Amino acid sequence: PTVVGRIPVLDVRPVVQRGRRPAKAVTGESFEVSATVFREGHDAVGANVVLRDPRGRPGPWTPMRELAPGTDRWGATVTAGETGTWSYTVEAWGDPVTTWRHHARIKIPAGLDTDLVLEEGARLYERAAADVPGREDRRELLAAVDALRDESRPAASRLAAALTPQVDAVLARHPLRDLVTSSDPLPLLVERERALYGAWYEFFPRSEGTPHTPHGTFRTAARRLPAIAAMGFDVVYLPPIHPIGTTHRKGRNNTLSATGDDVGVPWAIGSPEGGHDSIHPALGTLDDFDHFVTEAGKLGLEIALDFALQCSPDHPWVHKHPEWFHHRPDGTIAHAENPPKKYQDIYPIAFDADPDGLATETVRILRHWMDHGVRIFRVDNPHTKPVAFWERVIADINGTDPDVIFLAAAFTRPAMMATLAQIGFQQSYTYFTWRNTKQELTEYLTELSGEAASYMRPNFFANTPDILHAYLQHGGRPAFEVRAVLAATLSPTWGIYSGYELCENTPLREGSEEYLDSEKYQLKPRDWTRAAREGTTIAPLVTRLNTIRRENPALRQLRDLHFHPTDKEEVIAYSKRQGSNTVLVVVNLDPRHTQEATVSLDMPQLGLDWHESVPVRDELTGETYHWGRANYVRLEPGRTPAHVCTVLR
Amino acid sequence: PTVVGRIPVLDVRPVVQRGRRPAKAVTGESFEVSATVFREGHDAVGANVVLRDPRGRPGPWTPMRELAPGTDRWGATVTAGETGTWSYTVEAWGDPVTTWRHHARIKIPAGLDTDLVLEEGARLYERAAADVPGREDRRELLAAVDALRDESRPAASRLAAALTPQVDAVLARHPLRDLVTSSDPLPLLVERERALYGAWYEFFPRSEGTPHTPHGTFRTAARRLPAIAAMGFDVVYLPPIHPIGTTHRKGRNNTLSATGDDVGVPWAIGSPEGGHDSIHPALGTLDDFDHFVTEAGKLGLEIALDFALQCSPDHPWVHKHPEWFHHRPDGTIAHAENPPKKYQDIYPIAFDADPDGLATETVRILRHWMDHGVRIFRVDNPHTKPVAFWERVIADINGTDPDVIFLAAAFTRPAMMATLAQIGFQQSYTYFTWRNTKQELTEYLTELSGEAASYMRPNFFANTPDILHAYLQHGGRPAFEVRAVLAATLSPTWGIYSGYELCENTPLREGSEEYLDSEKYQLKPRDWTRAAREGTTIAPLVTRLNTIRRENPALRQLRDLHFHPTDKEEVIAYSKRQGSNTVLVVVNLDPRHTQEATVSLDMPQLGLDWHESVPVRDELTGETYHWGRANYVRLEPGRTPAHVCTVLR
Ligand SMILES: *[C@@H]1O[C@H](CO)[C@@H](O[C@H]2O[C@H](CO)[C@@H](O)[C@H](O)[C@H]2O)[C@H](O)[C@H]1F
Ligand SMILES: *[C@@H]1O[C@H](CO)[C@@H](O[C@H]2O[C@H](CO)[C@@H](O)[C@H](O)[C@H]2O)[C@H](O)[C@H]1F
Repeated sequence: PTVVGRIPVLDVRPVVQRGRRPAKAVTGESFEVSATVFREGHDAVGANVVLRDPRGRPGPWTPMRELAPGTDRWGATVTAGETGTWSYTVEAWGDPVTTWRHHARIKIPAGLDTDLVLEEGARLYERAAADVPGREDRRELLAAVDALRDESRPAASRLAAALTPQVDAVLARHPLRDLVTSSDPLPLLVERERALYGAWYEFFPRSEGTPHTPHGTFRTAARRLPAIAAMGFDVVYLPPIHPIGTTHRKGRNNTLSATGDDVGVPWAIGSPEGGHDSIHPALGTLDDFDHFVTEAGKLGLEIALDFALQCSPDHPWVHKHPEWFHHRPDGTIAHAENPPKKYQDIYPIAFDADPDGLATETVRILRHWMDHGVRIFRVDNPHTKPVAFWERVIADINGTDPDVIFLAAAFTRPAMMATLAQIGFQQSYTYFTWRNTKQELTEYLTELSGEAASYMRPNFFANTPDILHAYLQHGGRPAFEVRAVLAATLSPTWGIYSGYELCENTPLREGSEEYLDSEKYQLKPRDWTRAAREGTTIAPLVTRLNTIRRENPALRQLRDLHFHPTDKEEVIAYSKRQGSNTVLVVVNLDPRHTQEATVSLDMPQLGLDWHESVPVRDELTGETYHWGRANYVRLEPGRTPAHVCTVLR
Repeated sequence: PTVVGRIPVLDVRPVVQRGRRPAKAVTGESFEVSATVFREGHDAVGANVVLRDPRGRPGPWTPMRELAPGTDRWGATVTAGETGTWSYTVEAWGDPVTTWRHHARIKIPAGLDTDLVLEEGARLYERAAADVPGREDRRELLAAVDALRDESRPAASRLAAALTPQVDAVLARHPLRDLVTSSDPLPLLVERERALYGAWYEFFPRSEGTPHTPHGTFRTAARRLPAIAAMGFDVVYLPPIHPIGTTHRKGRNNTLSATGDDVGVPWAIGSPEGGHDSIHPALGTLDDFDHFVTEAGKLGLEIALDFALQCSPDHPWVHKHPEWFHHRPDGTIAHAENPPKKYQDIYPIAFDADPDGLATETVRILRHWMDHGVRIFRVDNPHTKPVAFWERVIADINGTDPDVIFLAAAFTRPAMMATLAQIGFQQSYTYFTWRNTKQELTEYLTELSGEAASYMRPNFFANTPDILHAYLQHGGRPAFEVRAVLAATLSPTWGIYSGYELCENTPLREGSEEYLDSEKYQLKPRDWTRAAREGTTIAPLVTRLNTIRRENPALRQLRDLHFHPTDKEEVIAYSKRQGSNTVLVVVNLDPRHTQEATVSLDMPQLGLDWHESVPVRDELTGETYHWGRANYVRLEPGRTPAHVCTVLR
C-alpha cells in the first residue's frame, strides 16, 4: 500500500497529538474541518466531510471549498450533535464536471472541436444522472444531455442548456465524483453544552452565617443561592468543604500562627474529623449538603467542588498512607510550595510509590461527590501532580460518567496548560486576568479562538481569591465593569469570585495580587442587602451581561470572533456570530478617562457590503443606533464601560 | 495505557506526515532533533536523543538543552552515519541532581537544614554511582558521597566536594535520570552524500557535433566531458536520449511545423526506431552510451537521465498499450498541456486503466538504464502523474537499489512540491530562479533551510532550458555571476544548463522566460574554445565556486544558515557552518550599480563575542581582511559580484 491515495487528502485538522487524543466539541457547536486536497495535472478537485456519530451514522452532505486561492487548503463547517465519541473523515475527488465546464466555456466561443467537446459533456452528465436517486432530478440531467447532443442547434445554445441554475442545483446536491479517496478517521469527543458555555460564581459558604452563628452552614449558605441565580449564574464553585487541619494552621492575612478563633484555609484539607470524603463539622452534615445541592438545582445552579489533592498534616492519609508523601531523611514532610508562594499548612502528595492506590482513592472520592449530585470539579493546581495521573483519572470517571466536567486551575507555562486540556480537562483557567491592554486581549483571544479551541475551553474568571489585578486596584468600579464585559463577551464561560460585585479592590500591599483580609484565612461576612440598597454593587451589570448571553447564541460559543480596527489604543472592538445572530462589542479599556474613537468595521466579516448601514441595539441601555463602515463612539467611565450591541434583523 | 508518559515528551520533530513517512538525511549530515519536555511541579528535567541504526544499535549519549527560556522546547544535534533506515527516540527524565544542586547552593550559605540537605545529596550521588559502569568513575562519586556525609567538615566544604569538575564530568556522561520516559520511535531515511550535495551540469549531446556531422553522437559529445569535470561538476544531466517522434514534430523557436532538417524536441519521445528503452539513432548505440558513461565515470561524473513519462504519437506504446492514454469519443488523444504552455508534439499518459502495467514497465525501463550505470534520474513534470504512482515506483526501485536518486522537476504549487519530496523524491527543483531580491532570497531560504529540510533537498539550477529569468536578461554577465554565487553557496546542490557560462541571455521576446533559438528545438553548436580564449565565459568563476565547495564542509550542507543584517536593500549577507568551518558570503544583488554597505554581523551566531575581530579570506580573490561587529564592503558589478570568505583559524 501507499501512504498517499489516488487523490491526495493530507493534514486533516483539527488534530490533537497526531490523532492519539480527540479534538473537542459540545452539542450544537460548529467548527471547521480542513484538509490539504489537490491532484496531479490541472483538472479540478472537490472534497467533502463525513462526520460520523457514535453509532457510525454519517451526517449530511457537507462539501468543502478552497479557503484561499492557490493554497490547496480546503474547509467546511460541521456541527456536533449528541454527546459521545464521533469521527470525521475527509473525502477528496476529481471533479470532472467543473473541469469540463471550464474548458467548454473557452472552446465553444473560439469554435475549437465543438462536437467533440459537447459529446464529452453529454457523457459526464449521463454518468451524473446514473447516480442521482430522484426521478425529477434525473430527468433534468437527461434533458441537458439530449440538448447537448442535438447537432441541429448552435454550439452556444447546446452548451447553455448544460449550465442552467436547475442543473447547477442537481450537481451541487449530487455531484459526479471521480476516484474518491478518503483520509483515515479522526476522533472527535462531543460533550455537554456546559463544558463550553456557562457563567460561574465562586463563594465560601462559611462566610454566609448569622449574628448568633458567624460560621455559615450549608443551611444558611443556601439562602445566598437565590441572589446568585438572579444574577444569571449557572454554576456555583465552592472552595473545599472538608474539615480543615489544626497543625500549622494559618491565621489572618496569611500569617503562620492561627489564634484560637481563626478558621484556617479550606485548602488545608483533613483532620481526625475526616478527609476529602467528609464535611467540615461547622458546615453541617452530608444531609445539609444534599439540601444545598437540591436548592441549588431548583434555581438552575449546578455545584462545582474544589478538588485539591493535598493534605493538612492532620489528614488521616498522613499515618494511613505514608507512601503517598515524600519524606526527608529525618522522616518529615516538606510543606508544599509554588514559588515564591509557600504553603506551610499543607503537604504535597508524592505519586511514584503507590500510583494505583492514589488513583483508586481519587476516583472513589470523586464518585462519592458525584453520588451527591456534584457533576463538576475544579481541580486545584493540577500541574503539580503528574499529567498521566490526570489522564487516567479523567478517563476512568468519564468512562462511566461522561457528563462530569473537570476544570484545570493551572496558571503555569503554556506547554503544560495545553497538555492538560489535551489529556482530558474539559475546561481550563487562562491568562485572562493578565491580559488588559488591547494588544494583549487581541493577541491572546486570537490564540484561544483559533487552533487551541480544538482541545481547550477557557473559563474567564475576572478575579479569583488569589488574583486581584492591578487594573482593578487602580481602576476602581469602572475597571470592574470593563473586565466583566470583556470576560462575559469574549468567552462562553466566565465567572467571578464573590466580592467582585462590590468592587473589593484593596490589595494586601502595593504590587501584590492578594486581597487584604483575604477570605481564604477568615470569615468575610458581607452585607449584601445594604450594598444592593446603596447601589454600590455591579450585580445589575452582571445580571444584564448574563441575560444578553442567554439571549444571543453568538455569545454561547468561542471560535467565531473577529477584531475590528479603531483609531484609539484604549478602545477595542469585536464581533461574534452564530447563524443569524451577530453581536458587536466596543469597550473602553481606560477606566479613568473618557475616550472617543472611530470604529472602522470589517463589513464582509459581518456578511455585509462596505456601503451598507445596519441597525444595532446596545443591550446595556435599550438605545438604538445605525452603524456602518465607520462609526463614532464616546465612552465615559462610570456611565458607559462599553457598547454591547446586537445586529437588528 | 495513557497517551502521555510519566515525564511528558511531546511533539518530537522532525516528523513527516505524522510519522507515516521518514524524515531525511544523508551520511555525515547533522540536524536537530527536538521535543517538548517538561514535568509537573518545579523540579528540573533533562532529555537526550537515542538514534538507532538500521541494525538497531544506539548511537552515542546525546543530551539535549532547552532551546529558549520558558518554552519547554528541547533540542540536540545528531549526525547520520551509514545509509539505510534509522530511528530516533527522545528520552525525558527528572534531573534530581540539578534540582538538589540549585537548592543546596542557596541553603548551605543561608544555614537552613544543612545536615538534612547534604544527606539528601549523598543519597542521590549513591544512586548515581550504582548505574555507573566504570570502577574509576564509581570510586569518584562514592568519594563525594563520603565527603558529603563527613559531619566533621564545614557545610560549605562538604558541598564543594560534590561540585568538582571531576564529578561534573561523571554525571554529564552518566547522569541520574528519574522516571525515564520515551517517545515512540520516528523513522529516519539516510541516503548517500550525493542526494544532498553535488554540482550539476546540463547539456544536449546532439549539439556537440562536427562540421561533417552537425548532429552530435555519444562519441563526439564525450569530448565535452573533460571540460565539465574541470569546472568541478559531479553530475551530468542529459535531456531525453531516445528516438524522437515525427508526427506533430515542432520546429525552431517552438513553431508547430518542422521542416525536413529540423531535429525536434528530445521530450517528444518515441518512434518506430524505439521508446524509452532505446537510443536515438543519431546519438549512436547502447555501446556508444556505455562508452560515454564509462568516460564520465573516469572523470568523477555520474550521469543523470531525464525520465519523462509521456509519448510522441509515434511511440510504440500508442498502439501496443492504447489503455495507457485517454481517448476522446472520436478515438484521438488530446496533446499534453501545462497552461498557458501547449505541447502539441506529445501525449500525456492516463493511469487509471492499467496502473499495474504502467508501474511494471516504468521500473523495467529504469532498471534497464540502471544496468547501464545510470543511478540518477531527473523526473520531468512528476506533478502531472499521480503522486501515489511515484511513491510506488520510487519504493520499488529503492528497495533493491537504495542508491538511486530521483529529482523532481516540478515547478508547481507548494503543496504538491512538498508532497513529492515527502513520498520519496530525493531531490526537488525549487522556486530559486524566481527569488532575486534580498527579501525573496531570505524568506525562501529560511523556509528551505528550516523545517522543510527534513523532507526536501533542493537543487538550485540558476537557469534551465525553460527558464531564462528577466534578472539575467537585464543584468548581463554581472547577473550571471551573482546567481552562480548565490546558487552555489546557498544550496549544497546547484547546477547550470550549458550556455549559462557564456551569459546567453537573449529572450524569445520581451516578458518571456524562453531563450531565443532555444536548444530544445534545434542544434546549438557553441564555440567553447573561442569563449575561453577571449575570456567571455564565467567558467573560471564556476570552477572556483565548486573548488570552494569541495574545500569547505559548511557549503556541503543546507540546514546551518544565518542571515546577517546590512544597511542596503541590495546587499545580502549570510554565513554557514559545519564543525570548525565557517563560510561568510556577502553579495551585491544589483548587477548594474556599485553598492556600498555596512555588514553588521550577528557575532554569537558565529561562535564569537561582540567585541571580537576575526580574519577572513575572500576565496574568490585570495585577499584577506579583518572583520567584526561592523564591516564596510564595496561591491562593483563586473569586478566583484560578492565576497565568499572563509573564517581563518
Ligand atoms: C489552589 O490550592 C492552593 C494551594 O493549595 C491555594 O492556596 C491557598 O491555600 C493554601 C493551603 O491552605 C494556603 O497555604 C495559601 O496561603 C492559600 O492562598 C489556592 O488558593 C487554590 F486556588
Ligand atoms: C519537461 O517536459 C516538458 C514537456 O514534456 C518539456 O517541454 C518541452 O518539450 C515539449 C515536448 O517536446 C515541447 O512541446 C515544449 O515546447 C518544450 O519546451 C520541458 O522542457 C521539460 F523540462
